[PDB]
Amino acid sequence: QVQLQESGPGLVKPSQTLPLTCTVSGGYISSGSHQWGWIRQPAGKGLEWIGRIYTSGSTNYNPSLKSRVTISVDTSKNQFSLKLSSVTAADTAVYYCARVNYDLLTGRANFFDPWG
Amino acid sequence: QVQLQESGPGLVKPSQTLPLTCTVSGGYISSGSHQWGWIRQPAGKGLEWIGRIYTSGSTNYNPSLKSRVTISVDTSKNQFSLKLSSVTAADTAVYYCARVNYDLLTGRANFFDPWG
Amino acid sequence: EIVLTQSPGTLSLSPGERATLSCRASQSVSSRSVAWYQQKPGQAPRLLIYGASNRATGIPDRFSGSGSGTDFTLTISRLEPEDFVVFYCQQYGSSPLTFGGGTKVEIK
Amino acid sequence: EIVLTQSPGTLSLSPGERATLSCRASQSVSSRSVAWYQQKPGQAPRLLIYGASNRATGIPDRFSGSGSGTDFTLTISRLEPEDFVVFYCQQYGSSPLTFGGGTKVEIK
Amino acid sequence: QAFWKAVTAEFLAMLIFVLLSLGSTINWGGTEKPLPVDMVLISLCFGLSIATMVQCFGHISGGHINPAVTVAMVCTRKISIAKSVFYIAAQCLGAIIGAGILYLVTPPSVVGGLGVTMVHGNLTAGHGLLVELIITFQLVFTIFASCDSKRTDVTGSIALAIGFSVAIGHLFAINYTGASMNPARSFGPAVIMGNWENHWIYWVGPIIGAVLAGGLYEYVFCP
Amino acid sequence: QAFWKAVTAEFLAMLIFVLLSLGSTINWGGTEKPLPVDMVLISLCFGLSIATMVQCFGHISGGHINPAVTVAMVCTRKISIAKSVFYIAAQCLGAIIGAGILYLVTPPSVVGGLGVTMVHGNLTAGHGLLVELIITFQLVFTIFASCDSKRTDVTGSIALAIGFSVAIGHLFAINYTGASMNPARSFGPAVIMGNWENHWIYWVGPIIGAVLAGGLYEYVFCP
Amino acid sequence: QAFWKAVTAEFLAMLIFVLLSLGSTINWGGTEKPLPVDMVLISLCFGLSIATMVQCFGHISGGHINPAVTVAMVCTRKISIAKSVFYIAAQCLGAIIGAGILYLVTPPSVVGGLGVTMVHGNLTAGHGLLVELIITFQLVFTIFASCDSKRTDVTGSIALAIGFSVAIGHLFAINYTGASMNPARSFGPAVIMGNWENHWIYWVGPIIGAVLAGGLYEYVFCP
Amino acid sequence: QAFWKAVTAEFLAMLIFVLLSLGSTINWGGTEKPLPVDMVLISLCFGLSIATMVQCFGHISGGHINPAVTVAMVCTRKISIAKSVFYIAAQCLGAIIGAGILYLVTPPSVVGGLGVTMVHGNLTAGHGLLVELIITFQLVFTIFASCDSKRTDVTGSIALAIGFSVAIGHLFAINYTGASMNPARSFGPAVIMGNWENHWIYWVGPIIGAVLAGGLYEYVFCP
Repeated sequence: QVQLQESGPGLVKPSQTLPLTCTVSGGYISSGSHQWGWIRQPAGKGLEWIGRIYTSGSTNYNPSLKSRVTISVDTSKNQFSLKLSSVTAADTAVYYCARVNYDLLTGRANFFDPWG
Repeated sequence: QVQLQESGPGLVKPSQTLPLTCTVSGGYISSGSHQWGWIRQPAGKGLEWIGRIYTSGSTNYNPSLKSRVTISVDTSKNQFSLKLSSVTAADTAVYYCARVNYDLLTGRANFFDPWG
Repeated sequence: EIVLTQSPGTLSLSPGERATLSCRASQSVSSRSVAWYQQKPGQAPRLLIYGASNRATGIPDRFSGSGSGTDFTLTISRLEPEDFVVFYCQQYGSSPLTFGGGTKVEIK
Repeated sequence: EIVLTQSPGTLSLSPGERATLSCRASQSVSSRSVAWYQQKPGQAPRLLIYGASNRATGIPDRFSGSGSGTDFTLTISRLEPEDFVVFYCQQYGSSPLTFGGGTKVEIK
Repeated sequence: QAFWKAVTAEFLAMLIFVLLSLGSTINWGGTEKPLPVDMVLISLCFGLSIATMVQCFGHISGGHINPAVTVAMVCTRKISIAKSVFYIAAQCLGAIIGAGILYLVTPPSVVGGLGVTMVHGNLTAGHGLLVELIITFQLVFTIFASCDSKRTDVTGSIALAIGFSVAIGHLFAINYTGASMNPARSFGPAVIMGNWENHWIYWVGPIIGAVLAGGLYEYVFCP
Repeated sequence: QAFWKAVTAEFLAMLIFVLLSLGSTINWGGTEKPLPVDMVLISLCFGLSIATMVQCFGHISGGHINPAVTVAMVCTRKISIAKSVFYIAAQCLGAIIGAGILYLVTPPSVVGGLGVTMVHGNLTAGHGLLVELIITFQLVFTIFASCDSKRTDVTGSIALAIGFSVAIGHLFAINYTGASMNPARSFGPAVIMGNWENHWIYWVGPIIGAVLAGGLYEYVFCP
Repeated sequence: QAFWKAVTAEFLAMLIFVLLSLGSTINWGGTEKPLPVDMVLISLCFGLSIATMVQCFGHISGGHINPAVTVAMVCTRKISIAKSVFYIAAQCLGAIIGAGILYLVTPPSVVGGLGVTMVHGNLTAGHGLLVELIITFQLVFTIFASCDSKRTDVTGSIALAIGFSVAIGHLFAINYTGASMNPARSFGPAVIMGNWENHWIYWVGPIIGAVLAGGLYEYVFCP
Repeated sequence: QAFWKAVTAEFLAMLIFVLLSLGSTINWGGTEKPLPVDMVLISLCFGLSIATMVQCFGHISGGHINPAVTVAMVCTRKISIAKSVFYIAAQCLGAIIGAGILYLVTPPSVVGGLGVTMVHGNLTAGHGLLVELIITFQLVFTIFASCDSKRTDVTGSIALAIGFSVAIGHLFAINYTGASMNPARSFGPAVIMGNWENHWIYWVGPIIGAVLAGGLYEYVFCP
């Protein structure tokens, strides 16, 4: 089955960037009908979407985070990464990488199974 | 949820007009796929349709009441009104304002949920 | 206009039995366009079934309807103390809209 | 953006009884485009329902959802010791994607 | 007499147009389980039916097959007032007879509305009048532009150019107002089936748009 | 001999028209779960196949490809009796051969009716005969009008004008009588599959409509 | 003044094209249960609307009805810089007005996107720019080749040839980038609905392809 | 040098034809839940794409765009042996590039077969060869008949006549053999996707049928 595993520093001082990497096993990013995106969950609150990416390199971001988020895909190593800039104490959270479903006709992001 | 509340005189002498007003809360008349109409139920009898109205101002009336019924919409205050003329003792009844469903293709009035 | 007739005029059963109501149409109703309503005496009506087979949100699962053509039925699996009230059937397959006559249910 | 509201904020019940959760949408959701997620405290979330009526692979049959328009429900036939946990509702009928608030379930 | 041959062609051209065009609108799934409506089928049959009767009768009567087109020609002084009274009478009778034949050969289970044009329920009669006014403006403008004798750049079939103008009006307004574009096409089925709702917009609408297109072309653009 | 080249073109034109046109009617969903019928697909293939054979063989044989059109030309004194006997025989032979080839290449699971025209179950043979007489009347009137040598206002493609006349007849009467409009188009598939029900209306109907259109045009409207 | 009649025709031609073409894109099943998209209906309405406004206004304004076509004309020295500034302004205003009228008569339940062109989610802006550049290259090449006065082998309708070129571009790229092929066709609905995503490729794409086709034909193939 | 311009048009004409035509065959429902195939959509795009490049490049290169048509012209002594080797090579490269571009811009989820022609599973390679031979016989016969300079009765657009010949071949044999009618149209996608099954019938079939049509018209009917 498909599995995902995150990777990152875990402690960033304010105003730097947040690099995170998700490594996929049991499935291939290029050969498939799924996108790959990031979600977070700040302590004591609900899930919040961040963005996605496709094998072709096309991305979609949350409008409230579109200025700071940056997502890239490395099909050679079967990985995709996240880069959040101008981090602030409000950015504390638990970051998840999931496998985004989408509809073939329009290419928009559907539900988020499975998760990291 | 959407809610409706009627308002009217409650005692009209014969040969005047019957003004009734229905005020909608929890939903917007303009932004939606519903029409708004009136029903009545004379004492010890069954339900009888009266008419409807759309946000665009188009109306449909009961053929047996088309001559006397008049329905108008006030989207600014989120209300729609009824004006029944030449009232007679046979017009005694309990008047309801409901939210009429309709079919997109033809624009005809479907079932009547919810009620006032 | 399609004329709807509902029989029996009054329906009597003990609590817990199965109740079935009939709404027969004087003319073919297109696309199974019939809906059912339940009115508590002295209260606004309520929507139970639309399309003759679909159940409204939050309606108990003991309410189910079916039929087509010019004959539609509403069936209750098990009666309840609060189910002995009037029931109305509506057709909207051809304008103008029309209602039924009403089928009161009483405790035998 | 469609704003999703989940009530009650907390739901208290004994094991074995029936639990129903509501996710109400501020605007029409196209093509019944809502999915439900189940997160154990301190664990990654989980997918239960997609499309408001379809059950994901390997999910217990006691989970079922339904609805249309702007009113969607998740119902559990019989509670279990491990079902007293948070639940989330998502809509994806119109971009951008949005989540619910969360409905914790606790043992009464 | 060349006059009675032109009047007979208007009756005969309108009879065939209405029968074939309205026949394609019949829903063969019945009232129990209606089939999905094929908009391309209805649009092409209406458009290609006009292209055919213009080809057939264009040299005999002028190929109007439309009371709104006939009124425009009178205003621009292309036909006499008396000459145009008989075209309008002939066009109306042809539509009545054409729809009458359709009702006889069609099984009662699928007759339905017999192709009577209706305005959308959520659309006001004010908007329905405006829609009929625009799709008819562009139909009569094509007729004047194609048939203008001062031009030297008109190429291809004039009849088929007019047919494709009728089709695009149908591809747009079938779900708005029925895409009449023709007072006599709506008069026919209404007389038979007795459906007379909002029937005044199918006379004022098309005729107003026809007079503007004829007057605007003849007196402003290409005087 | 210019005669034997004309007869060979009629045989070859009818063979290609029948094969490609009848192939478009095959229901590829089988008898188990039939697929919905696409009326635009069938109408365009029939109409555009007629427009194509008239273009190819119009200058070799006259581009009749129809026993009803051949009968109309004889009555109006456009071809001799001897010449028209060989066209009608050639057209019927081409339809039989064209339908035979379609049967060989088509899998037995999807052959179905092989494009045989049938009257609707709820229509009397009297209504079916009337339907066939009208869709054929407007086809032969178009052929005579388009090919009229006295006209000076005919524009565009004559072959494509005739093709769109066949298309509108199909867009109307596929569900009424199968939209034959052609005695030889019905003779072919019937001989192969042996379905002979109400087969007389496809000869009496189309032939009666052709003679009325040919005589009415040639002797009343444009003598 | 002959100039103000050409500028007025560009405004009116673009208004009718936008209203009828975008109206065919309305999904009448609503946002609850959308109906399947009919690609042939949308392709034909766009294609046949251009063939009709070229026929109507071709001799009055030149029949550009496209900001990309006008830019190609300037580069090849077929219109002056001053003349082409007013065509682009008139075309843009007509698109705004045409889309506004559609929004007024369309019920709020089915307005949807109002025909705004959008790039496929899985398709990069680099790919979308290339798609717009190719479907517009072949459209402007058809205009130059059909309207070439040195040719002696052009047959049929020039307006209808251009329309079928717009149709094939739509039959290909509706699901890729919306098949704009026209900067003003996308500018109209965007202003009304305020949807401005990836809007720069509908100006850069079509304009680059138009200039390549005009320069390649006028200076390499047929100088 | 006019020779290098004719070879360039054949490459450029074939590149656009394959890209737009194969794009219309993409199934946008994916491999999970494929959407129903629109037979009219594919037929019209293929037919109208040929009508467009014949209009664009007909006077520059001759408008062959088909390795089977090029061979027919050689046999009838209409082009030189040397001139025909470069057209066939140019057509083959153009098809590969057009299919390669379609592959790059198409999302991997909907690429599917990339429009490679395949014979029906229940249909023998002997039957598939016969089907390809007949739809190509009528295609090349239309080209020879329409472009025959001895004729005085050809009317309308020759390019559109050839396009409607391509369309009717598709409306028949899409479900039989894929309706190639063109050796280079099938060679393109096969190279990209590497699907080479029963590929010899798409060269022998179309080429055999083209030689009969050219030789029979050129030497038997109208010598």
